[PDB]
Amino acid sequence: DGVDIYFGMPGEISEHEGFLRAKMDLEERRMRQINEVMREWAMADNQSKNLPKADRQALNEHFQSILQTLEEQVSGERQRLVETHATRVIALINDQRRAALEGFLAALQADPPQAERVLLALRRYLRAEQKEQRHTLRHYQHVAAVDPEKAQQMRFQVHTHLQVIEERVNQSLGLLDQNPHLAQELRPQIQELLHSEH
Amino acid sequence: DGVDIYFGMPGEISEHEGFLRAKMDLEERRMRQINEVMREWAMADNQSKNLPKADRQALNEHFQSILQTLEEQVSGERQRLVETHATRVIALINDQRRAALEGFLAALQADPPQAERVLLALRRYLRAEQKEQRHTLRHYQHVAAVDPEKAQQMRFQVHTHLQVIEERVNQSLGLLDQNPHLAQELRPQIQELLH
Repeated sequence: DGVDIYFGMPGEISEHEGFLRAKMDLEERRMRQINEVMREWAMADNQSKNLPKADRQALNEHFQSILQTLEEQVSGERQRLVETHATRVIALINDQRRAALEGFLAALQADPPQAERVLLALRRYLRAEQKEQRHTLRHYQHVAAVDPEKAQQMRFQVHTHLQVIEERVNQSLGLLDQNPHLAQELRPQIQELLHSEH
Repeated sequence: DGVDIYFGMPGEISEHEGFLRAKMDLEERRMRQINEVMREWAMADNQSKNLPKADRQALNEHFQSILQTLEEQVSGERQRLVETHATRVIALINDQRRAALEGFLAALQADPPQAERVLLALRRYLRAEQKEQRHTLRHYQHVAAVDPEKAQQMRFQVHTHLQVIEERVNQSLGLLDQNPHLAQELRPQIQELLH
């Protein structure tokens, strides 16, 4: 129990499928609980006509309240599932960007620098940044699609994050410019990369 | 093009895969649009770093206005996609229930009525009602999960719809008990199924 949670999900399971799986398990679990409550409600409701006013009242009050509690648990649970998943998606994206930066740096500091190795290490870093950019855009797009007031409030933050990504890209291309010969030789390929990743 | 719209989605593509595909296409489309505006805003920033304060402001309002409009389009669009899809899912559930009911009745009213046929038709019908029940429960579960405020207004409707479904199942089994012999024959298998 406390042990299985330590080991977590087996490696053969991606965060994405693990997330969907968890989401479906909870969907099914809650559907059964709702059904059980609705069934109990129907049973009791069938006897309502032969009850005194006060008992009739305490009876509807009873089920409305149980459903209130269940609605709160379903909602609180989804919120927890969504946060856990969003946090992990973001961390992976950040981890991959950092790993790719390290690799690009090593290629640059090699004695001597191999154009093809530098271009590929850079490509990987740019793709890590494209992934982060798409993540930012998709998140905003999702909020706008389902919640307008929140979209408006995050507008500037999206713009800012996109400028941070743009600056990391320029900073990386600046690292490549400390080796003129190399930069000139790779400019045409890098331009193609920057265009397609847009 | 009005022609392609007429032909619509190939019959082989389910309403589910068609929906997800449309949703993804719109996701990608809006993401590109949003990125285009963000780039212009970023660019307009740099090509204005040496201008007046009030002009840098007027430029901010301008892009925020453009985004306010895009957010509204993205929202109305999702609203339409969702409405269309929900409407088709419900209609298909009703069409399937009715088709299964007709098959059950055809098997029952056959001459003579064959046990094994009536039994398979009954299962298909019960499964159709099971699908409708799950749809009702899932819709409620979903609204509670992502929009608990509006869940409270659904309580009575779900309660009612669930009883409608149960009552329909009981009426249909009643079509069976209307033929004493056949009812006796299938009596034990009918029992196992209920669970």
